[PDB]
Amino acid sequence: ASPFRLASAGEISEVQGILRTAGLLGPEKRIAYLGVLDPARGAGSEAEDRRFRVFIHDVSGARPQEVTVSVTNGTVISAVELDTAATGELPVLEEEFEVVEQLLATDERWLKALAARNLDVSKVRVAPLSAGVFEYAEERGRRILRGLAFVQDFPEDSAWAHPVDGLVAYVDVVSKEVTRVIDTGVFPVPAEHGNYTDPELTGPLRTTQKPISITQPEGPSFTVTGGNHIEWEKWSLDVGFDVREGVVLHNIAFRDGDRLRPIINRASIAEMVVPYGDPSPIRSWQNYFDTGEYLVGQYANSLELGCDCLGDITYLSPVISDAFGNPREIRNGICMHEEDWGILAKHSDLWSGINYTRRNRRMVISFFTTIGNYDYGFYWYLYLDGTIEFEAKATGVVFTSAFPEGGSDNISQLAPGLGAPFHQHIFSARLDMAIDGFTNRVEEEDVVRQTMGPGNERGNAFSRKRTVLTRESEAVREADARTGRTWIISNPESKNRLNEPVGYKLHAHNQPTLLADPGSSIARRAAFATKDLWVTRYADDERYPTGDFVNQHSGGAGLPSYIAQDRDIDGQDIVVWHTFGLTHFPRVEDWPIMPVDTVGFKLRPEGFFDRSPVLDVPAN
Amino acid sequence: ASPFRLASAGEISEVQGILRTAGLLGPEKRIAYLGVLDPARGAGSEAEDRRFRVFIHDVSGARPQEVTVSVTNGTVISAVELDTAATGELPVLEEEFEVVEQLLATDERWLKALAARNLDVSKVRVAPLSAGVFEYAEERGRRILRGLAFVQDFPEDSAWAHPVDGLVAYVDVVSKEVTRVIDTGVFPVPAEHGNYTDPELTGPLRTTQKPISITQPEGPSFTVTGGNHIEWEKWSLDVGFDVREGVVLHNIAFRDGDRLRPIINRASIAEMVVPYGDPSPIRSWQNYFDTGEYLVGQYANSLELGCDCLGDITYLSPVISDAFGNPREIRNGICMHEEDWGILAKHSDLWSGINYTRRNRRMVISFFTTIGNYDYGFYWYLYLDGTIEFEAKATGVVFTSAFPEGGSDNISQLAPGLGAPFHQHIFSARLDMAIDGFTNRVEEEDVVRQTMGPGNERGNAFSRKRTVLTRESEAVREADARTGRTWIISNPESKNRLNEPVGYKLHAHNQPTLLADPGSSIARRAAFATKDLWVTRYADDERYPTGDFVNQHSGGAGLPSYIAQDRDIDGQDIVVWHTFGLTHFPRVEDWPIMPVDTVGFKLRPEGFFDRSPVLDVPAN
Ligand SMILES: [Cu+2]
Ligand SMILES: [Cu+2]
Ligand SMILES: [K+]
Ligand SMILES: [K+]
Ligand code: NA
Ligand code: NA
Repeated sequence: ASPFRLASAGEISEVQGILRTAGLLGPEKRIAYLGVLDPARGAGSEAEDRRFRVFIHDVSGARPQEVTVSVTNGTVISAVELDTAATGELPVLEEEFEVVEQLLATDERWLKALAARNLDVSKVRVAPLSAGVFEYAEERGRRILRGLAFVQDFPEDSAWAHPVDGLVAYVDVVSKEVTRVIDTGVFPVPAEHGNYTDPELTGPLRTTQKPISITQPEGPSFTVTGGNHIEWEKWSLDVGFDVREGVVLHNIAFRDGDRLRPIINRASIAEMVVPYGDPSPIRSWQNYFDTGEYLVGQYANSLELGCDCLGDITYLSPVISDAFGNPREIRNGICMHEEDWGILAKHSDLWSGINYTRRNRRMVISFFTTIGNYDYGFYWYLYLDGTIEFEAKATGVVFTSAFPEGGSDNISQLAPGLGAPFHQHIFSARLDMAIDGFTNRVEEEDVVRQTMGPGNERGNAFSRKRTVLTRESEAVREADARTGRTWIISNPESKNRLNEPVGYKLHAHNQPTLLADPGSSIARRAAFATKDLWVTRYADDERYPTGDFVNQHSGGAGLPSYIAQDRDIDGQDIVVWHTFGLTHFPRVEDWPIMPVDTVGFKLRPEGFFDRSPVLDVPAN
Repeated sequence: ASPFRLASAGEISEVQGILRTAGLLGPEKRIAYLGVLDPARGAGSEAEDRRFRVFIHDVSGARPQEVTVSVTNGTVISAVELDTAATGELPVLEEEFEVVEQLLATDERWLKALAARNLDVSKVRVAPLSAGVFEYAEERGRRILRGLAFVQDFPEDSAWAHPVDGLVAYVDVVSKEVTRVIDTGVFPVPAEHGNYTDPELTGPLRTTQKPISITQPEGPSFTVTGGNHIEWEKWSLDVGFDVREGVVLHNIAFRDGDRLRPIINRASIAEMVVPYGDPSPIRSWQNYFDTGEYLVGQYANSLELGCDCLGDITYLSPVISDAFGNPREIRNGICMHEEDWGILAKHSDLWSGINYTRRNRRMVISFFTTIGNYDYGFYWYLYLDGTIEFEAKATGVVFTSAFPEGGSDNISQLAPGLGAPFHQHIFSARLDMAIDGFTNRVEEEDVVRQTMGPGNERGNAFSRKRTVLTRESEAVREADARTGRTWIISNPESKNRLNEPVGYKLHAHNQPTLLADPGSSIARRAAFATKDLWVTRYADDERYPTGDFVNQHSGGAGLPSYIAQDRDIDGQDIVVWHTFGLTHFPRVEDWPIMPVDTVGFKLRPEGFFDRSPVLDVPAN
C-alpha cells in the first residue's frame, strides 16, 4: 500500500523487462544507476504509480540514456540520449574499476616505471579513482579513471602501507586504453607493514575487557510495518534506501496528542566530497564524490550482530540493481534499534520536596559503506524530546603517499617514509522541510551584543536577531560560530498556543568548509561545499547539490544553477542544504587503521510544541 | 597511603578538633569552605602531610579567617585574617540563604508590596541570590543577598511557575537587616501551574517504552583501589572530590607498553558562571557563580541506581564538612562505570580480503548537583583511543519572570504571561597539564588556505600553521571556528618515534563566550568567560579563574591577575583554562521542566603514541 515502501526484487526485475521490451536494454547496455522515485506532490490523492529512474551506459561507446519507467503501468515515461561532455558522465561502474590494474599490467610505460622501482607487477595493486576535470582535452566525452599504485607483499598484506609515489596513470575504461603514464621520479616505497591483525604489530591482545550485555527482554519499543514504516515514541517515518544516497528518511512526523505533525518530508545525504590538498601532480586531481560518482549505497556493508550493531537489532535488507538490471540484496545492510541516552530531565526541588528524574533514549537508523580504503558510517537519530540528529563516522585506512625528505606543508608523517596527504570529508544534507506542512520559511538567528548605556546601564543585556531569507538570491549563508548563528525553519501559518510560528532550529558544528582556491576545478564542481547553508524552492528535478551527473562534469549544474532562479522561499515548499565536514590532517594515531572520528548536525524544536513534549514519560 | 585519597569522616572531625582547641571555632564561627590540599610539587619524596584549607566566617561580624591545618600532626599551620572589602567575601552559607525569606516576611515594605499584589506572605518563596558588586557603596565589606519572589500555591507546587516581577529586596545576612526593597510596579503573576507530576498536565503516562537492560555478567573492566584510584583499559587516575569544584580528576596517565605516561596532572571545572541578560533592574544584577559563590560539590545529589546511573555502577560517597565542622557523607554522590561507545575502528579490505571491526567503550565518572532551580550534571569520559572528554548537562526548571506586554528583546515567553530571561551558562575547565611530564608548551593551530599559482597550479592545496604561546601576555586566545582553530599541548623534550614532540589537541565547541559589555561588573568579575583559552604558568595559589573569594569581589581577580605576571610558558609547568558554555534563549519546550542540553570539549592524542593505541583490542 505505502508508496514509500522499499523497492522489491520483483519491481527491479520488472523494470529490467520494461526496458528490454522498449529496446533500451540490449546486451551492450549496463545499468549505472537505478532507483525508485518519490511520489509526486499531491499524488497521495491518487492511486499508486511506482516510477523508477535509470541511467543506462553503453559499453560500445554509444551515447548513454536517462530513462524513467512506470513499473506500475509497464511504460517508459521518458528516455533521453545524453551528451556526456556537456552534462556529465554516468557514475562509475563497479566493473570499470578492475579494468585499470589489468590494462596497466601490460603497458610498457607502466612496466618501465615499476622496473625503475624494482617492483614486481604481480604485486602492484592500483587504486582506480575518479578523474575529475582538468586540462586534458582528450578526456572530454570519455570515461577515464586515474590509477595510483600500492605494493601488496602477500595476499593478506595491507597494500596501503606501501604507496608508490611519483607515479600515476590515466585509463579510458570504455576503449580500454592507457592514455597517459606520468612518472615524476622514484620515491622509496615505505617498507613497514600496516597489518593490524598481525600479532607482531598488535602485541598480545587485551584480556581486560569484560562483557557489556545490552538486551531488551520484552523486545524493542518501535514497530515496523509495511516493511519500512517505523513508529517509535510518538515518531513516525519511512526508511528508504537508494543506491546513490544510501539510507533516506521520508515523512518524519511527530504525534502530538491527536495530530500527526509533519517535520521533515525527506532527509538524506545528497552528496559527499573528499578533496585532497597535496599539490603534487601525482594527487592534485584527487577528489572523491562518494555519493555522486561512486554511489555509496551500492557499497553498503552487511552488518554483523554483536560487532557492528549491538543490542536488540531489527535489520532491513535493501534491494538494488546489478549492472544488468537483476536484483541483488544487501543482506542486513541497515540497522535499526533504540539506545538508552542517559538523563532526559531532572530536578530536585527544595520548596516542593519533589525529586524528579527521567531517562532519555534515541531511535537509531544506520548503515556503513566501504569506498576503497575508507569506510563511512551514516547514523540518523530521533530523540524523545523531538531532536533530530545526523552523525557521520569516518574510519578505514588513511590514503597514503611517500613522506618527502625534508618534510611537507601538505602531508603528515605516519611511519618511517610514509605520508598521509591532507584532505577533507564534506557532506551535504538535503532536508526537504515540512514543518507542520509545506508552508515554511528560514530565518538566520544571531546573538546580538548590546552596549552599556541608557536602557542597559549595567551593561549586562544581550539579545538576538532573526533575518528571514525571502528569496533564493538571499539564501546562501555562512557559519558564524562567534555570534552563535543558527537557522530556524518555521511555518508562518501554524502558530503554537503563545501565538508564535512553530519552528525547528538547526545547530551546525561550524567546521571549516571547502578549503580549495575558489578558482579551482574542485571549488566549481563542489560549489555546495563552499558555504554552510543553502535554501531552495522545492523542485522535482533538483535532487543533488552537484546535479544528476557528477563524474567528469565541470561546473554548470547543481545548487549554483538552482539558486539563480531567485524563487520565493518565504512561506513556501522549501529545501535546506547543509554543508558540514571534517578537515583531516592525519595523526600517527590514525595508522595503521583509523579510530572513528565524527561530524554531524542536529535540529531541535523551537516553539514547535506548546510545552515540553516529554512530560508523559514514566519513571524508570 | 596515596596522598590523593578522598578525605575520611575522621579527617574532617580531626580538623574540627584542631580548630576548636586552637580557639578558632567558637559559637559564632562557621565553616564556609573546607577541603584537603593537594600535595605540592615534588613532595612524593618527603613523607606526607595531609593538610586542609578552611574559610571561617563569623556571624557576629568579626573578621573571617583563612586557616590551614595539618591533620597528620594536629597543628594549625597558618591562620590569616581577611579584609573582605579588599579580597572578597566568603562563600554563602546554607544558613544565610534561609535568613532572607524569614526577614522579608516581617518587613513593612515587603509586606506592602505583597499586599498590593494580593499575595499571602505565607505562600511567597524567596530565591536568595548572590549580590555581586554594583553601585551600592554601603554594601562594601558587608554580606548581602538579593531576593526574588515566587508564589507557591500549596506545599507540592512548583513556585517557579509564579514569579512576582517588579519586586526585589536586598538583605544584610549578618546584621539581619533589609537594606532595600525595590518595587518598580505590579506585573501579573503568571497563573498556570508548572507541576510536571500532575496528571492533568502530563496526561496519561506512556506505556510504550520497553525495558533496555544493561548488565555486566562478569562485572566491570575497571578496578578501584585505595578508595579512589581507578585503572581501566590502560588509563590510570585518582578521583577526588572537593566541596567547591565537585569531582576532580588527578594524575590522568596512560600505560603505553611498560611506561606509565602522564597526560593531565589535575582536571576540574574551576568555575561556572550564569550571567543574566535582562536589563530590568529587578534582575540586572543577577549572576550565579555556582562554583565560586555557591560551591557545587556541597549540593551534589545522591544518585539512584536504575534511575540516574544505569548498568553496572560503582559509587563513591565523598565526605564534606557542614558549617560546624562535622563530617557529612554524600551517599552515592559519584557514579563510575564503563559504557559501550559504538564502533571503534572498521575496514573491509578488497585486496587483503580481511574484514575488521572493533567496538569502542568509555569510562564515565560523573556527579549531579542542584543550585536552586537548576540542576547540572558533570561528566568526564576516558576513551579506549586516548581521547579525554568533558560534558556538562543542563536541566532543572528555568528561572522565570513576567513576560512584558508588547514583548521583550531580552526575555522569551514560555507560557501565558510567563517569561524566561536570556542568560548563559559558562564553564572554566582548569587543566594542569602534564604531557609526558611537566615540561609542556601550547601551540595555536589554524588551517591555512593557499592561493592558486606556482607550486599550487590546480589550487587544491591547503595547509596549517602553529604558533607557540611563549609568555602569558600572549596566552589569552579566542576561538576561530572558520579556520578550524585548535590548541596543542606538547612536550618539547619527549618525542615520538618519528622525532616529533608528543602532544594532545584540544577541540572546542566554539560556542559564544561572555556577551556582556566589556565595561560591566560581570565582565570584570568573570573575565575568564570573555575568552576561550588561557595558559598560565603553574602556581600553588592559582586555583580558580575568578580568585579565592568570588562573593562580592569588585573584579579583576583570578586569570586577569595571574596573566599580568607575564611568565614564561614555553617548555614549563603550565595550566590550560578552557572557557565553554551555553547561550540560552529559553524555548517553550524548556517548560515546565527542561530537557537536558549539553556542552563540553575534548582532547585527542596528536602524535602522543607511535601508532594507534587500540591495535590490541580483541574482536567482540
Ligand atoms: Cu580523513
Ligand atoms: Cu539556561
Ligand atoms: K506493471
Ligand atoms: K593526627
Ligand atoms: Na519542503
Ligand atoms: Na602543568
